[PDB]
Amino acid sequence: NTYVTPQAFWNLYFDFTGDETPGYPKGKINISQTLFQSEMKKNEGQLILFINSTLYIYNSDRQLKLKQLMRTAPNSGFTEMTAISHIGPALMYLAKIKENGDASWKSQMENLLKDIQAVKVINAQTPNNWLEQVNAPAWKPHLTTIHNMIDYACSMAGNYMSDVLNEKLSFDMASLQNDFLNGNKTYPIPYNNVMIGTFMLTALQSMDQLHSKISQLKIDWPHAKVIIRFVAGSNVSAGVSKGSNWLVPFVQALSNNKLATDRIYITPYAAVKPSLGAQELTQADYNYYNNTVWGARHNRRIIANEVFTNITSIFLPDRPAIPGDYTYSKPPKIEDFLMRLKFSLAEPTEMLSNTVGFWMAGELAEKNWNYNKISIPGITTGFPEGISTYPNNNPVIQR
Amino acid sequence: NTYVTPQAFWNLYFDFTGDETPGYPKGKINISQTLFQSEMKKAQQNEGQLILFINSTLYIYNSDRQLKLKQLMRTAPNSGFTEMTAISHIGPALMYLAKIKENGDASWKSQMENLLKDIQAVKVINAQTPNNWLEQVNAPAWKPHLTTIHNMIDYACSMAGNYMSDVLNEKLSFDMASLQNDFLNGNKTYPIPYNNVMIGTFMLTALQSMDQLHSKISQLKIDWPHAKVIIRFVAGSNVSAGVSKGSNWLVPFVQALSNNKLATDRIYITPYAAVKPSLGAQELTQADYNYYNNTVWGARHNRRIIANEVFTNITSIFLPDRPAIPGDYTYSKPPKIEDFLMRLKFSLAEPTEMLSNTVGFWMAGELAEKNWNYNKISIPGITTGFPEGISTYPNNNPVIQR
Ligand SMILES: [Cl-]
Ligand SMILES: [Cl-]
Ligand SMILES: [Cl-]
Repeated sequence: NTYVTPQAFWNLYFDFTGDETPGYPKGKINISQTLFQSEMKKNEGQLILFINSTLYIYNSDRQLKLKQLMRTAPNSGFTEMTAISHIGPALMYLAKIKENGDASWKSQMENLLKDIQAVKVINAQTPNNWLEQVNAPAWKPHLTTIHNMIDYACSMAGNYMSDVLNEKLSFDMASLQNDFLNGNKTYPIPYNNVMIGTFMLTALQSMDQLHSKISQLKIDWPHAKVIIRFVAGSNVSAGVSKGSNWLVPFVQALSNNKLATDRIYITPYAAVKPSLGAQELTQADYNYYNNTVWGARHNRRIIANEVFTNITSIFLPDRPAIPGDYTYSKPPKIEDFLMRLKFSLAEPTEMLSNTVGFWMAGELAEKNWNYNKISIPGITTGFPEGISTYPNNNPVIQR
Repeated sequence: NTYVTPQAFWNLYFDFTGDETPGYPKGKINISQTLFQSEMKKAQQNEGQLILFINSTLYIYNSDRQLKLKQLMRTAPNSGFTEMTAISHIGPALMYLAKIKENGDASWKSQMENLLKDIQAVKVINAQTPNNWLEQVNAPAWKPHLTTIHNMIDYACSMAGNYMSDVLNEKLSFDMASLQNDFLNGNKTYPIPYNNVMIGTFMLTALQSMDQLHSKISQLKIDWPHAKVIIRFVAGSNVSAGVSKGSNWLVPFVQALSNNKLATDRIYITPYAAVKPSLGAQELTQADYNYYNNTVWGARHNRRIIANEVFTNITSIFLPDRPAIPGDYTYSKPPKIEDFLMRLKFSLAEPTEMLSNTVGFWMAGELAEKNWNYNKISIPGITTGFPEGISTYPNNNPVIQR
């Protein structure tokens, strides 16, 4: 076919849109561009940008106020906390490896037990205990509990693995759940509680570090502009909707609910501009995020509602309240977070941090970031009836 | 701080995960890797076609990394897209001009003068005979309604043109409210609302785009139960839309193509997937193929399998899809034009939505019901939805008086 679109059609097309497309006529200012420039002419806020793994905060004068990496610090206690948490999933994986008839489960569990014994010893080191050296102010009220818990965890998991390898217990998905994950006569606090406790401390550390930094900027929250284009490493399908990104309730918490949720836009296809991260954003890069990205989403919402008043408005629901959410259950159950962990792993839309992210953001908001008043499931709450905290003197690992 | 994580903790950490992370000890086989290895003796394989909606184009690649199909789902050159979208966009353009005026920017007058000039040029080119653009464009799905389509663009130009003329000649007021009452809802001279032109034009755009793909994909041998669908589709500058299945009509459209033989869990919306260099080439590089097939598609699918097969002691959660709303095929068996207007308002206000969601969900369902036979389908804003007393768009429409 030799058919060619008449020029009159392109001229009319380019009158409203196409300004970012190659082929757009050089020199033209279309109706969309006029709109995002008219808004500027006739108290402008901060630009909060979660782009990839970094946070960027820029003021009205295009000056950098904060550049923070969302990546976990080497002195945060993340690796330490996560290593203990992962003992549950590791044992689950080993039960599956056994079911598939792969004998490597025995050698992997032997090494896992050996490495847990080395952790028990290092955790018991005094003075200059690793826990006293970690940068986590929010944990300070519970340092003794955190110590006893890692000790309890190593003792429980170690002696459980020992019993499996010495054939005192059976090994399968069912046995693992009843003999270890749910607890036993010697170790009555379920390992399920240790998994949730450790995750919770990791969420609390991450959120406390961010609140400490963002608080010192004295942001005028009612006028803030929030852009979320956050990528969780290789999870290219997660946190692209507000119900599946705990950064949304977390930012609300930071603002003390003074920032309207409609001022928060998840823009996964927004460009990563060249001057992003510089002390000064270029006017072109600033106008891009402020007007082209944030402004366009905000203006469309206003124009549609102000012009189409004769057309009935549709409202779609948010995702339902599910286990792990702050409001779902009070007090929360440990099983609630286990359910959320499974859901977060299976669902492409979810991040593993959603397991506790939504809960901890709500708790910190409710308790106004006061460490002495917050409850931490798996650390301060969720103990079996009759138990108040993790025991101090725990049996040695018998190999 | 001089703090160093104790080695015992790293050793324990690396026993289960970290195999993809830099810093992972050379030679180690962790528990995740053993599970992966053991499951392979018994996960995701190499067979099945890669169906990739990346930016504006659909790419289909076979197991042998060979290109089977490359089609633009929007902005296809000389396809009726630009022509039809240009007319659809007159409504939003005028809405934007009303806001520019409210903000006290006088540039609305010069932008409207030019908009009116360009609508007059389109009216004339649309009236050309013989060799009318509509008779030349490869749009076989439109063939049953060519006369109606012609009269509608003529009507649209005449209505919008004379409306803008009246505003600039101060015969009418111009604001959000006035625009709705005097133009979008219709007027004494032009009784068919411009709202109907917006639905009609959007409908034809959806129909053309979906028909062109069906014609191309039909000629291919696709093993739908084993297909691997990746959606990283971007509706131009709308950087926040179609990032969830309920806000992307490509999801039901692909289900329709598969004749519901493709499982919805095999469809992943991956907005952060990279646009690889050999994408669009006759042959995808082994690195680029392994990226989309294993790094992108495979990992999402493997995590469903790991959760269900390994976390069997944890109760599963089910979340329903979004409810049916006006503009969905499943919503109203005979659809009302009011439904599409409601969906147009919703699509334009909500950052999660694309304007193509106004009709996309409906047209995918209608086409599927009639087994893609466009001679059997009804088209709201073209064949139906006219004000009481009107059957179609008028033929002789007043000239644009500047
Ligand atoms: Cl980054
Ligand atoms: Cl539908
Ligand atoms: Cl009708």
